[PDB]
Amino acid sequence: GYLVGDATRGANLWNTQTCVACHGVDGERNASGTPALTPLNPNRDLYRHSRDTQDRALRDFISMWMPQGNEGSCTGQCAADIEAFIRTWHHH
Ligand code: HEC
Ligand code: NA
Repeated sequence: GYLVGDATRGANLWNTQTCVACHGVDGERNASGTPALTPLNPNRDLYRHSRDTQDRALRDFISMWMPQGNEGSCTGQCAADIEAFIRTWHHH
């Protein structure tokens, strides 16, 4: 049925699936202290990529659209886990 995302695993996949390169550690900053190349707002109810035709759940946005340039590399449980991780950011 509906996969259950694990935020702790998503914190690791954030790096290994290369999200960190474009979005920094937290959608705001890089480890180096410079601003992220592309911000990521972790608090939208739904996400609509500029090339999409409808709003998506965060995990489905990730499956379809990210990492940009190699979108098929994170789907399914990867996408669920990273969704869960991103939804922890407003507790930062
Ligand atoms: C640079 C090569 C990127 C990599 C690697 C990843 N993302 Fe990305 N992301 C990138 C761009 C240019 C954009 C904008 C897309 C558009 O609408 O044209 C995004 C957007 C996101 C968002 C939405 C952010 C928002 O504030 O609405 C999310 C949630 C997102 N990206 C997630 C994400 C994840 C989980 C990645 C690793 C699997 C990832 N991105 C990689 C550029 C790049
Ligand atoms: Na994907």
